[PDB]
Amino acid sequence: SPLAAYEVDDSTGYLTSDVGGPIQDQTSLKAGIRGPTLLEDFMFRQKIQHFDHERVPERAVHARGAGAHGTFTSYADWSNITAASFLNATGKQTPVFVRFSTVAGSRGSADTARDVHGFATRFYTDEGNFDIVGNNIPVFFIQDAIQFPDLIHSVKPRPDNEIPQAATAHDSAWDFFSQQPSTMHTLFWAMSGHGIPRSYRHMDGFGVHTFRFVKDDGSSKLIKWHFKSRQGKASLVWEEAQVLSGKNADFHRQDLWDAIESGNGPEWDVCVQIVDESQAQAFGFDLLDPTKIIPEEYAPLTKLGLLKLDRNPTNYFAETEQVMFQPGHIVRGIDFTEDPLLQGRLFSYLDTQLNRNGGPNFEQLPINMPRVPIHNNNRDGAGQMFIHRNKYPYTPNTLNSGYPRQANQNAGRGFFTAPGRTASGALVREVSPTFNDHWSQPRLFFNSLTPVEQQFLVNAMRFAISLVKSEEVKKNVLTQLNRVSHDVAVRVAAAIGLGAPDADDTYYHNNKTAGVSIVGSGPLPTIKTLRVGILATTSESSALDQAAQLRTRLEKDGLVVTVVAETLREGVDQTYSTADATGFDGVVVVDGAAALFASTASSPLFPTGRPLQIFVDAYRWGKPVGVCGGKSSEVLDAADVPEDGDGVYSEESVDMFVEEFEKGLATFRFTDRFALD
Amino acid sequence: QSPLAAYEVDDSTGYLTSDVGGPIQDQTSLKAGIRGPTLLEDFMFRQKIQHFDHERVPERAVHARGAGAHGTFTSYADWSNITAASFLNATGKQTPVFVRFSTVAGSRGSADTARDVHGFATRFYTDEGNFDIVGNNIPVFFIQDAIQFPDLIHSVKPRPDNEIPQAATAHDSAWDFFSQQPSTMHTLFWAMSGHGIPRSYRHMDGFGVHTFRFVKDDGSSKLIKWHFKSRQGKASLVWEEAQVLSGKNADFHRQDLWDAIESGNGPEWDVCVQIVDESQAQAFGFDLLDPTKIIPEEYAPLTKLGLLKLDRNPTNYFAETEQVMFQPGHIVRGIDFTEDPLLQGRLFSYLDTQLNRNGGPNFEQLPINMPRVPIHNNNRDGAGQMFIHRNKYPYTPNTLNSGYPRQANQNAGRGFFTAPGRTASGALVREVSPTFNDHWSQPRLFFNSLTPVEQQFLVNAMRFAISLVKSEEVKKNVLTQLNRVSHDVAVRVAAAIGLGAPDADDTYYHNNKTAGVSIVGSGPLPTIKTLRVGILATTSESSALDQAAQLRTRLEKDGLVVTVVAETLREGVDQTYSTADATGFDGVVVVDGAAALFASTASSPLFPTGRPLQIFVDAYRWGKPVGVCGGKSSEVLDAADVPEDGDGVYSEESVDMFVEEFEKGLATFRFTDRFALD
Amino acid sequence: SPLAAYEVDDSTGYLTSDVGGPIQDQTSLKAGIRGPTLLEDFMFRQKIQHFDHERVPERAVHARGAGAHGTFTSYADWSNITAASFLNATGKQTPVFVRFSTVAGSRGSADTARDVHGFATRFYTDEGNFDIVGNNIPVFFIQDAIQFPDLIHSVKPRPDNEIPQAATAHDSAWDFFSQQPSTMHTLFWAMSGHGIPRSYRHMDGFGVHTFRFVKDDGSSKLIKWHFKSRQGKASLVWEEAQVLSGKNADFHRQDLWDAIESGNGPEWDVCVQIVDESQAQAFGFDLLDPTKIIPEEYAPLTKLGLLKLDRNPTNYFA
Ligand code: HEM
Ligand code: HEM
Ligand code: HEM
Ligand SMILES: [Ca+2]
Ligand SMILES: [Ca+2]
Ligand SMILES: [Ca+2]
Ligand SMILES: [Ca+2]
Ligand SMILES: [Ca+2]
Ligand SMILES: [Ca+2]
Ligand SMILES: [Ca+2]
Repeated sequence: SPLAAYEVDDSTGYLTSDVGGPIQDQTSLKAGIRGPTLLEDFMFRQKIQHFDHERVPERAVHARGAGAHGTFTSYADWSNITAASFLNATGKQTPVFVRFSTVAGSRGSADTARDVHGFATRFYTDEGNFDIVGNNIPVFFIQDAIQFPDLIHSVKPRPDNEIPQAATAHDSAWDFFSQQPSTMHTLFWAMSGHGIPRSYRHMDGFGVHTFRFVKDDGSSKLIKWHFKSRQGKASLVWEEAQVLSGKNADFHRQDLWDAIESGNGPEWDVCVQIVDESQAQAFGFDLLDPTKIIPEEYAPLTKLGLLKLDRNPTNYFAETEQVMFQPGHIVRGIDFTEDPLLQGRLFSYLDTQLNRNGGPNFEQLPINMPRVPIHNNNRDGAGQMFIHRNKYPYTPNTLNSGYPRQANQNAGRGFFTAPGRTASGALVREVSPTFNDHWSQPRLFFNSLTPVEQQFLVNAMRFAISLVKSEEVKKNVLTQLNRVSHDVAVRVAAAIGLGAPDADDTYYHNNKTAGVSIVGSGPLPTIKTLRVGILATTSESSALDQAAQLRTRLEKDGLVVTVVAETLREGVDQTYSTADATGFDGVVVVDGAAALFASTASSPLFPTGRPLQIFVDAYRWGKPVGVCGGKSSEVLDAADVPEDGDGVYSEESVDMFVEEFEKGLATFRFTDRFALD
Repeated sequence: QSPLAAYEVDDSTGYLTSDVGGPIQDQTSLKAGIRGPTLLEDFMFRQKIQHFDHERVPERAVHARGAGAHGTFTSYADWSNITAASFLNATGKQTPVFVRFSTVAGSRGSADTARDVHGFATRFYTDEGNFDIVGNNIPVFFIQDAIQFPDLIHSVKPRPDNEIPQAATAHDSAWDFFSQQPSTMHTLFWAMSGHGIPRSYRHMDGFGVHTFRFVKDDGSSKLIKWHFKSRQGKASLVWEEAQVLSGKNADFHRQDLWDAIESGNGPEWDVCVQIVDESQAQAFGFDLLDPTKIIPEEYAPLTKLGLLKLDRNPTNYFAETEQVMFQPGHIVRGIDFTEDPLLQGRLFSYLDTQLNRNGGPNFEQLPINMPRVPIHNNNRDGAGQMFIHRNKYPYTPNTLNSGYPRQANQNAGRGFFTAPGRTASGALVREVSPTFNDHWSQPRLFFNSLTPVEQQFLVNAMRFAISLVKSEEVKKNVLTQLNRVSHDVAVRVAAAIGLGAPDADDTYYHNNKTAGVSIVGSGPLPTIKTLRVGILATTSESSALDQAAQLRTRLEKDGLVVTVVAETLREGVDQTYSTADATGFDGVVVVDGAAALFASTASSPLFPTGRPLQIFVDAYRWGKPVGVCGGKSSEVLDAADVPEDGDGVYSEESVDMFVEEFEKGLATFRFTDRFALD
Repeated sequence: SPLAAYEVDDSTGYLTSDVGGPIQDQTSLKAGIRGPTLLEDFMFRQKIQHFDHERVPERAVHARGAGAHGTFTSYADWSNITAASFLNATGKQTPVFVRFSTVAGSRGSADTARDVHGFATRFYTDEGNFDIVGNNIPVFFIQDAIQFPDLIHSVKPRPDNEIPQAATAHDSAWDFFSQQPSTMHTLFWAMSGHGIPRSYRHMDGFGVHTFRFVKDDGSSKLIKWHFKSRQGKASLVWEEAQVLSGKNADFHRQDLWDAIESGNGPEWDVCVQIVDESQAQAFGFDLLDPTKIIPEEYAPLTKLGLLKLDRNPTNYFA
């Protein structure tokens, strides 16, 4: 409804051309009933021309994504730290649109690739659109925007054959990573569970760069943006993510869409670290360096307000595909820093919309329009929608009484550059030596994961680097990993038949920081929307009765229940043929269905062994699993699952089963099922 | 104008903002120190300059030079008896219009008063969809098949090695094409007449050119020609006037239209048709599918359908005039195409060319292109998509959107439908109908139907144009074609270029004439409102200014645009001699108090030597009503070598008597006895 | 001939599609001799699509202009003041392309409007393309690039009716000039004969901005570019310019084209003023200010080499 003024209703009426002439569109005009098609058929040509021209260029990066409408609510009057109008009163509401994405894949690539993820937020503020174009990882691969095409060429498919679409699993990517050691920190994040988040709702957003908050009095503070998920942090496991990339390439957009439709619209606390201008070089690194975090121990998070996504788009193309974010969409109360990565982005996002939109009036697209008046002397250009009344669009003028008026620090609530900002020195294409430690923070991150988490990251690196054909690249990779951790280099090297180089302890240390572990972030604060697959059978009325009883008690607590059986009927959502363990956060077998789990079981209605495969996959990927009804050992023995296993449930009582199982869904993953080196 | 009103942006108050509503400045770049380099992070600089860098769109492939205005069409009757068309279905029914007038060959910025064919494109924003009649001021076209359009247009546009010259009809390639493609002769004769240099957009007619069909709700059809007949009357420039006006005021026609509308003198046309039976396609001595032919009015009279009035200027020229995208494909139920091969191919071109101009497929969403009725269709996405479509099942046939939108056809939904009587029979051919082969009779009919002096103006336009052709061989080929229309024309043209005309070839010669194609013959203007009177005065004689004031009052009440001219501006003086020229006026009056300025000793640092007399003598030589108000009128006329007995020369002591006579002169408009004949 | 590798010859042969299929292009394919045109007529659609898409956007400024090929010849080894390879040896030749232009008018506006004029030179150097994008007047209207759209909106036609095409003869232009006094120096040049030059060949070219010459040792000097006409300076008179705008809108492009075809290819001495970094504020104004000239009495011209235009284009558009 925030874009209701642009909506077109086709629930009634006769087909028209784009100029409102009623027409047909089902049969071409022909010279006789078996004749050739006539050039004078305007109905044909106008419809096919539109179809022919439907597609626009995909985004150069973050081509794969999904968006939703929502509201931002301020917790306070933040005048004391920023002039930003959207933050100036307790409870002040501002409409938002968010797009989540992967980075490397083209617009049809699977959601559950291993990748960095985007988290872009537009605030339609009463002083203009403000965009925070962030990622789910707080540090970037590179220290200077000029290097972005080198990064993205190296991670994107090899340009002779456009193979492979596995961003982190080919020679060219590891060549870049190993020759550009700045990459180590973001690389360690991408090789962790942060590279395969369970959903958009179960990851954070980060501005990455230091920005400024600027008060009306002109004073400034340095800030980092942190959008902290109220759903909690969760990952897939790789073995799961690969299958899910085939069974459901749309998994993350469907999870978000379903959460909003079910009234479970995801929430983030929008937070900042605030530090003084004097602390730019005080934390043992440069706040202008986007490869570095400020440990929460040095600067705590201040909660500014609530971000809630609660409305799906009406038309995906018009809203999600066409949304054009820019870090240059800035408001009074915010300013840039001399982060050489941020500095260059400001150019890129204004320029790239010419490519996507095919013309300069992209801010006039409904999704890009602000919610306040526009007063400027911008004119003409392809696709001009506005009819400007002012016939003297120049400053300075008298013929339009000197309107529009210049807005600045002192008049018209103008944007203004933080007036304490200076530059001094040579005009240089030189890197600050303050940027030169590429390895300490990667080690900080690694140090801050749990032992099983550390194993998962080593395993992601073993997987990816084992696919690199070049022996010289694999050696260069072990040289860089070794500068972060000798142990990581030895464990990765073991997988690929190379020796790790000798320990180089220059950057080694045992410092740790809170808030970067997924496994370590404890049970989820809510299980609403989590997916329970109930494996039943049509062959036993009592199996369906057990399933209906389990459904009622699970749905009461807001879980999404799928009853699976051989065929569809009342109370069965999916067939075994379409069901998979990647479809569920937990799997329950009703003991009336135990016959389906025998090695002997066979049906033309589903692939050999499908019922037991769903159970075994779910167990092996660490999910809560169990048998409800009391007769558990036929199913558990066929699955090779121990009855006494953590996150393995066997109860006769539906009530006791669900109370135990719901604890399992909160735990989310049972990490004792994964081997350690 | 719902879509146009909704998109209007008022900047009469407020602080400068970005396109996303963030208040900003735009006067100083952000720099690393007061004498420092400009910063990349200056988003205010880049958004403003990016917009500026992208302001321009491709000009139209043809008709690039033009001007537009809003108005209203009012039907005179319920025309159900001849057409299903909803805009014509009731007495007094009003439909908003937008019209764009144009030249053909010139680029943007080329002068209005080039010798050229002119566009007259009319959009009817009807209650059953937008209906465009994309016409010209000349009722016949150069060529008989749309596939030839790039050949014609390459030949008339500047030579592509050096892009010289801008003069469409005055270079080798144009005459090469005309002489090798004899279909061109009829349109060529029109463009070489006064129709090539109209006095204004308001003083020319509009023509559909092609035969179209009127289709009734019973499926029956008739063949029609569109004629928009000026209520201002037909009038031309003279060539030497046009050439000077091209330099003094390249915006003459757009300014004339703008000024007429602002003054409450919005131009009008009777929208008319010739209506003939399908059985008459080949009855009139030529093929109605041939766009090089008119139906003589003597064979098929004009029926007045309604009133076209232009009465509102655009708010933003670029957004409305430059972006308006006309299409003969914009047709409504009750109208149908014919198998005219020129029309047939147009239908493809205008849909395709808007992709070039707009840079994307959503050009019908621009406010000027939008309809005034709801749009229901399954067209989706594309660059610049401005709609948010609620229907998530945009396919036919569907159940998931309850089968909407519904198909519209002859039976239901007031669907467009092809005239059900239309058939095709025969081989699939790239062959020209032999019924199209007479390229010379109608050019001769047109030539025959002009007055003797009008024939001289046409001979003289060809003498001018053909004399600039460098190729002797192209000039000979031209005489060969002209000779097939009229031996006399070929003899008279040949004299100017030092060649002999070929021997008479009487195959296509005849003495038939037709009413309604002559300008010189069309009689006095039915109104003199908007016509321009230059009063030549002096600041050096209070009596000269009083005379000019008394004339101004007396002429302005009759709706004439009066310019008092003197050495310097003051109260009552609109213009200096320095900026004034005879091309700025329809009539020129000298007040006898100004007599002293019309001598040969003359001279002022405030205007070129001889300017005041040059304005009067140019006015006389170009056929305009000219006169002296005073009583020493005797004298000044002698200075100018202008005879007092002269038709359209005035000489009256009384202001009241001077004006009465002078105003008859303005209606006569041109005094053609001032032009030498062969 | 410097672009000979890209030339297409149609002095012989049979008509083909863009993919080399021999075709015809004079009659549409119809369902019978008096029939409607067929959609399957690919000869028609490929030809008319090309025609329909011939036009590109005109330049936002300097839309009206004309170009020619030529040669630049260095008079010396300029190592002493610049590392620039095209200046590194006596007699070193570099191909050039030059375009001359007005500023305000659209691409079919008369050459002889009163206006500033463009003089844009490309040196196709052995160390890359070097462009000097200059005007025939050495000073600009405005002191900051962010003001360009204000200047150009004010001098271009009024945007309600696109009237008038006379850059310097309407309210908005004079409103801008009177509110933005920086415009006075360029305005005086545009109101002199410099606003209506006799030809592109009878005007000079100016870089306008102070640039730097940088030696291979890293030392720098401040320079102004001055292209000095070997044909001499000449103007029209205004009344003449106005008539010529109607009688021959192509007058300057024709003058240039004819001079080249007659073997009178126009020449300029490419010159610089060279001053020290320390003199940025020494001449009574700031060298960073593009509304100011360095008087020749303060800094004489140095001749660097010869610019000669001697070859017309083959295809104007391309
Ligand atoms: C901190 C580093 C970065 C972050 C967090 C980031 C984030 C993002 C995100 C989230 C998107 C997708 C926005 C959407 O969903 O529509 C995006 C797109 C894009 N980014 Fe960045 N980015 C970063 C660095 C860069 C750099 C250094 C460049 C270029 C120099 C760049 C150029 C682009 C381009 C061209 C697009 C496509 C934008 C569009 O089509 O609208 N990014 N980025
Ligand atoms: C009876 C013959 C014709 C008439 C009366 C005619 C009339 C016109 C008019 C008045 C315009 C200007 C519309 C405006 O003001 O925006 C125009 C534009 C155009 N015409 Fe035609 N025309 C004719 C034949 C053709 C043919 C045969 C072709 C191509 C095969 C053609 C292609 C075009 C194109 C490409 C444009 C530019 C359209 C645009 O950019 O909107 N015309 N024509
Ligand atoms: C000393 C000041 C300037 C001079 C001498 C100058 C000169 C020129 C010339 C000669 C051209 C035409 C080049 C050609 O023949 O193709 C041109 C085009 C252009 N100028 Fe400038 N100019 C100046 C300042 C500016 C400024 C301040 C801006 C914008 C911030 C600007 C933007 C442009 C644009 C957009 C074009 C069209 C370029 C193209 O389409 O290729 N100019 N200028
Ligand atoms: Ca590779
Ligand atoms: Ca994990
Ligand atoms: Ca494009
Ligand atoms: Ca020629
Ligand atoms: Ca039909
Ligand atoms: Ca003005
Ligand atoms: Ca002079």
